[PDB]
Amino acid sequence: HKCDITLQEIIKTLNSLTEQKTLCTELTVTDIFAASKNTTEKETFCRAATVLRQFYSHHEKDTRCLGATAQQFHRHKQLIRFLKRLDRNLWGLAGLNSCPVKEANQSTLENFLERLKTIMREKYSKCSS
Amino acid sequence: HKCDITLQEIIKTLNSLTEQKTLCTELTVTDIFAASKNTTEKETFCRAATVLRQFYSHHEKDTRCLGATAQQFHRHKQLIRFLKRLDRNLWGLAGLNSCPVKEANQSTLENFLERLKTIMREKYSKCSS
Repeated sequence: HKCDITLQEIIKTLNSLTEQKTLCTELTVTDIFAASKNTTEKETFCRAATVLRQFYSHHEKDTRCLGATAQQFHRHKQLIRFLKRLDRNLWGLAGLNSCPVKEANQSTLENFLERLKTIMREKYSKCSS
Repeated sequence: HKCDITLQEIIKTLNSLTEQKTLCTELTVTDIFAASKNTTEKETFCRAATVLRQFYSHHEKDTRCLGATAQQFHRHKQLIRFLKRLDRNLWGLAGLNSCPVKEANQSTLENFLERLKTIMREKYSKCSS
């Protein structure tokens, strides 16, 4: 769906995520953007979609993340709401469900998102520019 | 040359570069690691090799870079020595000379190098790990 508004949806959510830091946003994900190997737009998206289902699934209720304060619980709940909202959107654009995450280094989620954010602002320029 | 010591060569030079900041290391390069599209290890390397010949070639003698002080000229001269040393090494591993840099966003060189550094520490783990 190269140029659907789905991209803007992915984009407006990537900033709600990159704004709000939380306890867990320093946990790590397999840095799937550490290849050279190369994939195709569709699997980039499946691979990222995959990296994120893992994550939120493993940390929705992680003692290290839930928070103590009601500020903390709230940000956590938001973080997760948002990761599945991007998640939904990435698998929608993927339109493939096959995923062979292979890379090895890990990256904090915070950086993973920073990078999906760029790759995604770039798909966007290529759609108007 | 997937796993030749050429990788260690690329690696020991990527740190001499990421250590030393200079005036110019904030100039920009076409962020070739802003695709989804995907390429193959060989062209990743050609594309990066290409991005770097451009750069040093355009800034070896750039008034904004030469420096005023003898500390400044020295770092500049080093920066350039080093970019062609990585350059030589990337085109050697490439073993392709065809390059269609297409991406649009730009990234400071400093970040471009940060990222080549990772992709390269990862080729390395995959060669021993």
